[PDB]
Amino acid sequence: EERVKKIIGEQLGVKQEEVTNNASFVEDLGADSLDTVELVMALEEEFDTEIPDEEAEKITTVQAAIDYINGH
Amino acid sequence: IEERVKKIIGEQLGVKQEEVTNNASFVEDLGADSLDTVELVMALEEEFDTEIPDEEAEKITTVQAAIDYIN
Amino acid sequence: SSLRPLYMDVQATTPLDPRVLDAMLPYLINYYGNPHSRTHAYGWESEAAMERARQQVASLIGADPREIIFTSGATESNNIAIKGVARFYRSRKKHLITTQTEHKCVLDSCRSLEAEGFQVTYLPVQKSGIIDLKELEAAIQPDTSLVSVMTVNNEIGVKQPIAEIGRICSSRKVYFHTDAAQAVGKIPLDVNDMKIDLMSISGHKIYGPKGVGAIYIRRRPRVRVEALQSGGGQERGMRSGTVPTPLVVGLGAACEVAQQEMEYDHKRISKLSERLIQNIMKSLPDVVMNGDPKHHYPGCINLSFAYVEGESLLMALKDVALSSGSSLEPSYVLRAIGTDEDLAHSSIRFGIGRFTTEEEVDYTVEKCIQHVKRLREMSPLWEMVQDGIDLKSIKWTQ
Amino acid sequence: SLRPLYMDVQATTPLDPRVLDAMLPYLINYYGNPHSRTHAYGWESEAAMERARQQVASLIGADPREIIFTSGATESNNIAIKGVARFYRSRKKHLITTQTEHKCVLDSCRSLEAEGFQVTYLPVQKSGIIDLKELEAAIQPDTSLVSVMTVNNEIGVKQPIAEIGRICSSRKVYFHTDAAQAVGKIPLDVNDMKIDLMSISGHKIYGPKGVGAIYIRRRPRVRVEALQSGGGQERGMRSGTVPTPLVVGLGAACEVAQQEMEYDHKRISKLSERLIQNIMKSLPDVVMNGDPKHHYPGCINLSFAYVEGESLLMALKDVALSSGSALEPSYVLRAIGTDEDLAHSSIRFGIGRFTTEEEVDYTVEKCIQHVKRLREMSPLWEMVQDGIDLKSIKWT
Amino acid sequence: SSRAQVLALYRAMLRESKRFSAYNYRTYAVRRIRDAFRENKNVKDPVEIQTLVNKAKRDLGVIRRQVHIGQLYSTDKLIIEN
Amino acid sequence: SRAQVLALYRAMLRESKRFSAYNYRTYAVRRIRDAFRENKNVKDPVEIQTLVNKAKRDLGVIRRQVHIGQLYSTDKLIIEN
Amino acid sequence: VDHYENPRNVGSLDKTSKNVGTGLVGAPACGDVMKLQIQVDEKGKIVDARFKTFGCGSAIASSSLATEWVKGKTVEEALTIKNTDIAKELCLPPVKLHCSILAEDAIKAALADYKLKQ
Amino acid sequence: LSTQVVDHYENPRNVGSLDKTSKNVGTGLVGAPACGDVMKLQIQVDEKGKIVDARFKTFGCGSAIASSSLATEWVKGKTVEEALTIKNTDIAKELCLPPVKLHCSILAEDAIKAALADYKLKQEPK
Ligand SMILES: *P(=O)(O)OCC(C)(C)[C@@H](O)C(=O)NCCC(=O)NCCSC(=O)CCCCCCCCCCC
Ligand SMILES: *P(=O)(O)OCC(C)(C)[C@@H](O)C(=O)NCCC(=O)NCCSC(=O)CCCCCCCCCCC
Ligand SMILES: *Cc1c(COP(=O)(O)O)cnc(C)c1O
Ligand SMILES: *Cc1c(COP(=O)(O)O)cnc(C)c1O
Repeated sequence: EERVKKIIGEQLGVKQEEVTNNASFVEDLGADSLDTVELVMALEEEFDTEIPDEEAEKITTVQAAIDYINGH
Repeated sequence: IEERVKKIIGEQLGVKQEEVTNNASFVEDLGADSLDTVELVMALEEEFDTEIPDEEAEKITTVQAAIDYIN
Repeated sequence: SSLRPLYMDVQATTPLDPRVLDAMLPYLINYYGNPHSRTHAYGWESEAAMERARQQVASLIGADPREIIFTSGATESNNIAIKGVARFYRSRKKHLITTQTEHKCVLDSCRSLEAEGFQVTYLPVQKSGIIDLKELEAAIQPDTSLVSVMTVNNEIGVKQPIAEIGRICSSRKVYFHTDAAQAVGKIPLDVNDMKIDLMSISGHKIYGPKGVGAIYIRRRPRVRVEALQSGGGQERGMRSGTVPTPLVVGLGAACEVAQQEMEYDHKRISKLSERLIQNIMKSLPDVVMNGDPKHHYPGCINLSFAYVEGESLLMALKDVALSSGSSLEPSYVLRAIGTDEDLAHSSIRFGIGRFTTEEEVDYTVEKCIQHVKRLREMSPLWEMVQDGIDLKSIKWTQ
Repeated sequence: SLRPLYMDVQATTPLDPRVLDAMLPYLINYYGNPHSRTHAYGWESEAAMERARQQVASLIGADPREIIFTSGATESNNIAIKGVARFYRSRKKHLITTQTEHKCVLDSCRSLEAEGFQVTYLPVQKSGIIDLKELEAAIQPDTSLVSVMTVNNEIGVKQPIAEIGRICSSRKVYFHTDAAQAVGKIPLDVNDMKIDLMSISGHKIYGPKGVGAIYIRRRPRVRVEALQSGGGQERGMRSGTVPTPLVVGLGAACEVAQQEMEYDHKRISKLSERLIQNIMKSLPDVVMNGDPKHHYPGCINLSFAYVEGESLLMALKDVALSSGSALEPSYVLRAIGTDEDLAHSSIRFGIGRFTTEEEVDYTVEKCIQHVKRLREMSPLWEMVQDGIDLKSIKWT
Repeated sequence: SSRAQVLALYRAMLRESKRFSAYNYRTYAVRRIRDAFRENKNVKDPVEIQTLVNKAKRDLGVIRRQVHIGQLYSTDKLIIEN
Repeated sequence: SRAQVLALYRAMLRESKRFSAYNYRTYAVRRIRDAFRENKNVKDPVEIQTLVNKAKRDLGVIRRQVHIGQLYSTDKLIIEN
Repeated sequence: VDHYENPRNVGSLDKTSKNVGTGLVGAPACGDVMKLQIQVDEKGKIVDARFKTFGCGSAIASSSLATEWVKGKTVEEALTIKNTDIAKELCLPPVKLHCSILAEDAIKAALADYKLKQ
Repeated sequence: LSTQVVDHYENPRNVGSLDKTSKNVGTGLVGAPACGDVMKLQIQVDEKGKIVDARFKTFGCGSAIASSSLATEWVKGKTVEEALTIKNTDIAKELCLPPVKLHCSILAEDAIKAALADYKLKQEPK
């Protein structure tokens, strides 16, 4: 249920073929910090959650976000 | 203090302190209508800075009832 | 970073009644349509609100909704009544009758008309502040086109005999206009019982929003008026320009609330007024009340504190918002009722409104007694009189 | 039921939340009368009032003392035209204005004609813009006032205001402009444009309704006869209680506008282009009223051939729009020489500060659809599509 | 009868009115609710009672909205409030 | 500091998303976005601090106005499905 | 109102029939132009009727209801149309009542062709 | 209402009166109650010509009260010659009076002069 590959896909404007689990948002997915804040917000919108900055700041990779959603 | 309920009621229902006996009911003895008692329970909430749910508030019909609730 | 003073200046303006604001906000947020946009819902709902408010004003004064014209305030309203009637009947009638205690917008409109070649008669008032009906009868001329008398005075709260004036103007076939800005929502008004032809209404005097008023122009026996604001023909061509929806909605709400709360407000405001005056006089001698206490709106109290200057006392009451009947000239109303020149500077106006509390009254009475006593200990006039000297002691000079 | 999209910003605009947030304190706690000089309730109110005056002045490049608060651009126009005219009556009894001016200007001039003044109504060219040579040629020795609006409220055309300022200055004639549709949307410098009076409407720049302002230059003092008699508020130019919440709102709206003007103009330009370009690539016989070179993109007037205005507006039950159909046809459209038949086939799209691209695309879709349908119902579309020439048939 | 609804409503309106920041609105609201209920106490017509109750609920909504707004744009207290 | 700026961006966007009015919501979101994105390459610390302060004031405005919009809400636009 | 964008009998017939009447009344400068066409039966009854109008929604509706009523009536029963019946049937205010007049002007005009085409 | 005009008002110096029957007290009673302001200023002069005491009572606005209070405050330990040089302008500057409130300083000065004239008028032979 990693429909995250859609969210990220639409969020950073990159084809789903690019969403490697081991890809970082800034290095690999070519996004700035503003883009990433909007990203965590959008994910909160999809999965209807709330990520405090403590654990939200960690979200820097696809596997990190998917793993966080699976837990929590 | 703690029985300062006898003050609140005293000022709320306008009755001398000699009448606020612990066994005195608001309506029968202290001569008050239901509106007066709504204002009274509210006054207690204001004084002791608490919040009395409607469930237990309806029970408050006597001085001892209020003192017992606060304690 | 400081506690605010008590508000005792209701005749100058009143706070918004929270019900009025709650009525307005929807049209300040989501229903922002122009009431003259006829081709979409944003306009339809706005117009609906506007006509609803019109009905509210009409119900408050006993008129037909079609007779209510929305303005920016009682000032524009007075200009419309006086200048409208005057300019319309110019070819045949060039004389107007008003009084010396009328609000400055009426007086100054009459002034400009005199500058244009009109003849104005300013009726004098009695020492009590009320006019003499015999003088009004004697003043009306064949070419008299308008008679304007205010319902309640904004400086001394005196009530003019509106109904009798209505009788006279009716039997003499002369238009009757009244400046009801200080009476709407505070005392009853029926345009038909009072035989009124035009009436001015101010929104922010009845706890409505500022910048909106209304003028009643009787249509039953049609009253003709020349419009002053040229434009697209809004408000039956009597007041061109975009009708401000949130403001008129507010005005309607204020008039409805007033219609409901009038009796209650008058009872308790009467109580408070009595409390204030009674308490002040039982503690300070030589405090005269300006205005016939029999024909008086208790909300507006004007008191002359002998031998104490107005500004000084107002300054001693830095905690109570008050006024002293206003520019750099003395009160023309107090001169019109013949108040002694010396006392013209020794009067202040307490306004008891819908929200005034008994605490406020007793506080103002405290500071008042205290500071009038203190300023009297500093006053050379109080010393001269208490020392047997007569105020006719031509030791005056400059 | 769901509400329709708002595309009628020239008729009025919603409050900018910043403006309301600026007003409410004076609708709640600061209810003092700004003319009560003897207590704090009045002092704070007056302070707010003067602050707003400075805000308006900064938006138009004027001195705070030159701003007079009115009830709206209508009152402002009456004050400028009738005030200037009545003041200089003893020596100058001629006024110059245009045929596309707002109805309050036209009707003020009308009443002045009733008072013995002479008014010259300049025609505009087919583009809606005036001919400067015609304006110079119009001025007479006794010309006291020239009134031309900055931006037209029906076709959004921009008049060459600065050049008019030069002309009126060099001929010693007062220049008034009705900028109600231009304030906060395009730059305005009263000194650079040599403007002597200007009308400002609050609810056209996302401010509250029932409040306006008039700029009356003091540098070379312009004298004006007041219309509203009273106690002398607003320097005797506009008696009556200054409604503080409204003037505060207007000031906040003018400052917000001063800040957001460039941004709003960029995105409104993009949107306007999108709308027009997209509509024309899909519907033939769609004409744009107004010189596309000198035009404020916020106001777009289009004539859809062979479709009546009212019918099309009714087919757009989902979009609040306006037109100039018939109980008379748009005089702006007649002044620019629009074909009589097409005067009833024009509507006005307004793209404002808050208009979204979704709203635009929706309006384009529904518009194309119903123009096509109503064209299938139109007998004229059949006459042209069936080879008959509409310039020939016998009518009535 | 309708005693429960009326009383609970009384509680809600008084408790909510007490939250006005502005001295004038708070005092006026409380006193007005008190005087109103105390005056309409001897009404027997159930339809008239229901009318009064419905208007009272609408006024409750008004009170809520207006108290919240008053808190959002609050100012300092009166000298009379110590 | 960078942290304060980022957190501020988060707060303003999340709060703007709560507007009841469609127009106010869209405008607030987009304006915050374009604004931050536009002042991204600012090096002046005084200019940065000024911009942040203005952003805080506007955040307060956004809160109050969102609450007001919720108190006096109406139906949605045809465009919102 | 109901007839607008819900119209009855919107179209055109063959002007080359000797049995079909085409009446095109109105003018585009005045705003409304109604085109009403009808087919006449061997027995002198109206067999079909279509319209195409350029004007406000009130004129469009007046035309739709117009053709609807002119449907199954005799050439005589049409001459008694009277726009007033249209006004009452749609509840049209005064400023928009003119459409009914045009509507009437249409019926007769079409009849004028029929009697002139026969 | 400048800060000083606040302090002299309802915090005033030397509010009272002396014995108008002294041959050592000078009373200046200037002003008029129809115009709004009436100042009564009295002084006591030493055998050596110094002012030893001085009181005032004024009917008027807080600015006039301040002008008079500061007046008596200043005229205290100066000679009748050194007092005549008060100059209302110095009072106004010392109190920060706006234009509309400048009349008060004038009344104060006219008071000082008037009182000195009364004293000097009581010292003459018979
Ligand atoms: P990240 O990848 O580390 O990016 C670096 C960033 C941009 C986060 C930062 O470190 C940086 O480079 N800053 C340079 C300048 C800067 O930080 N500016 C921040 C403040 S700019 C701003 O936000 C303007 C104010 C916006 C107000 C919005 C108005 C909306 C009002 C709506 C009312 C209805
Ligand atoms: P208690 O003695 O046990 O009984 C209580 C009651 C009143 C329920 C009972 O004694 C009784 O009399 N029942 C029959 C009468 C009855 O039901 N009266 C109900 C009156 S409802 C009413 O008065 C609503 C008035 C609302 C006023 C609100 C004012 C708004 C202020 C807004 C400020 C901005
Ligand atoms: C306050 C007042 C006015 C002013 O009305 P506005 O709406 O402020 O113009 C007019 N007439 C009277 C008698 C007033 O008291
Ligand atoms: C909208 C408009 C006005 C109206 O301003 P008001 O405040 O409603 O009087 C005046 N002039 C022009 C050009 C306008 O577009």
